[PDB]
Amino acid sequence: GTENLYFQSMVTVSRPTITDLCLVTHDLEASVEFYTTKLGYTLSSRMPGFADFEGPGVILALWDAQLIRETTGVPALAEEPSGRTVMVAVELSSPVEIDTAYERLRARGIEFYSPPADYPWNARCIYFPGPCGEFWEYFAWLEGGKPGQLG
Amino acid sequence: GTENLYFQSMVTVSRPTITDLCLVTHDLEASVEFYTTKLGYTLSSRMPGFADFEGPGVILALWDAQLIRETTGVPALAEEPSGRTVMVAVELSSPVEIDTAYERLRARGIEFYSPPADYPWNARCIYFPGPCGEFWEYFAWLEGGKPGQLG
Repeated sequence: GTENLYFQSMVTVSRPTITDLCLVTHDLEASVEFYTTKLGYTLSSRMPGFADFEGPGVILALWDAQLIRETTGVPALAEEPSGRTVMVAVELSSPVEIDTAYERLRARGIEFYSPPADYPWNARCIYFPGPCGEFWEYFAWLEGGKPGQLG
Repeated sequence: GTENLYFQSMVTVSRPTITDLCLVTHDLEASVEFYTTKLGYTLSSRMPGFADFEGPGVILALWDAQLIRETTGVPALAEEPSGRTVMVAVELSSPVEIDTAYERLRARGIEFYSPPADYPWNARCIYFPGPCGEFWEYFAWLEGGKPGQLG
């Protein structure tokens, strides 16, 4: 009984809490320009080849690929990727808000892969590329909410 | 005065709130195995070529590259990337906790680029690749805290 309590303690894997999402850039200043002027992020800090933005929530950051290689030895992508590498998703509170966001973002020069549409996973979504190989999704659940939830 | 209040309303860019981080995978089941068994994430939902994990905080998700292309037209990377494409960062509460996390993770088969070290940006960090082109950073600030903060 006591040994079991010890066993349970030792084998539990504690899940980490992601605090910062750091995109790999090849042109920091152009990236900073995009997230600030197009998406409304505010600069919080700067270091060599690095900038990040204010919270709340996950901290969005940018770090030059060459600097990552040189300072950490992590082999960050040498050049701009040949396709999209990661997705950053923003849940909105209603499908109709998606169309509003689309028009505001499009007016600021955001280029979308398609106009707003309903998708087979029960969400209304829009998708756009950012300058660090990522794409962004704004989504809102249609009636019935999120499908596929496990029980 | 009234016109100015209207102007300020219209030109403010509202910053989005990232709710989900979705990695692009080429082998969903192997990815699911990594995040669950090595990092302690728990499955929350599944859809075709898709799985995500339980909160709190940002929701970690995985989505097959081929399915993204087919269902959204977003040109997700065709194959495994030639280098690291994005960084997921986990802030810990002290430098000494970094060395503890390193030993626990290493014991579970996480492969690190280097053992724990102090870096020139005033943090003690460890870095490891994941199966979706990303790498992970666990970091904790040394005495004096985060450098480069803007005023």
